[PDB]
Amino acid sequence: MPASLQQSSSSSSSCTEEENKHHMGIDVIIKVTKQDQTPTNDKICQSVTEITESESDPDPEVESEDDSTSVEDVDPPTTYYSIIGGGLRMNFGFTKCPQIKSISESADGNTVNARLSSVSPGQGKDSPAITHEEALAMIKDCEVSIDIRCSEEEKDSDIKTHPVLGSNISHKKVSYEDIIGSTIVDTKCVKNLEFSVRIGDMCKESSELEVKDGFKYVDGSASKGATDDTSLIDSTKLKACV
Amino acid sequence: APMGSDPPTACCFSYTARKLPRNFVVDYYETSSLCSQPAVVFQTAASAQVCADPSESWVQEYVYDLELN
Repeated sequence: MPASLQQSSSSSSSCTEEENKHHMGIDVIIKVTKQDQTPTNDKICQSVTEITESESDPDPEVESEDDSTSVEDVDPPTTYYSIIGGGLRMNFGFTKCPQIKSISESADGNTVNARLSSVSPGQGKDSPAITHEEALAMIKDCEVSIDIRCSEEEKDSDIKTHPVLGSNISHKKVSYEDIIGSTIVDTKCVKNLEFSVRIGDMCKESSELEVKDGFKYVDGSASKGATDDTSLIDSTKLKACV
Repeated sequence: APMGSDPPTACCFSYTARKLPRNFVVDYYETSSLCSQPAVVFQTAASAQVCADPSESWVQEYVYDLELN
């Protein structure tokens, strides 16, 4: 709380004023339903491990000190998270999608939720701003990946009393865009699994830059259908797994 | 070793729109058959597994390449 030295132009401080610019953010929803046979386990937020192929964090990128012809790079690699919890492990893997700095989970009954998304301006973290051209381009290449399994880690949970940071973006019904890539799930530990995504300005919707996707998995029954995922889960029960 | 009743399944429902260059693909595996709509699944380095529609020649060539080396 001390100190006070802080500008205001920083995207982390507040929204930008550059008309042709809007901080695009991602926000996925995941309502996992356990099968009536999998032992009890509400120890969500067990752990999370971020990874980025080649992108790493400094600037090596495999360190290919030997050119010849190869130039597959071009597009940025992929970032995945191993958020373990709820007796299950949900592996992510987004590519060319806004950075995700918000991770939270919760357990209610024989089901467990998980909210992954970016932070909205004036929160305390970064908030990269971009033009409409760079945005429209991203929303097209942005592709998510999912691969849930069956965990048994009885280890305790590691949460943070710090409220969950939202992307200020809703989950209403908007334009449809194919973002969700592959979705493999070992039903052996997941009866029903719903998914909802939506990338758009976390400061003020812009329709065009607003889109969404989502399917409905119920006992092997998969089906695409845009719907108001505003209540798909109680965002008030989400706790940061840090 | 009595086989299980009717084990659910692990078939693909959707494919990735972006083809991940070989560099990020060291192995692969095929879905199953209990689903009248299978597909080819490729492994990576920092992810796990991701389905791929075999309708794209690049996917067929990627498999053929992994078959040799």
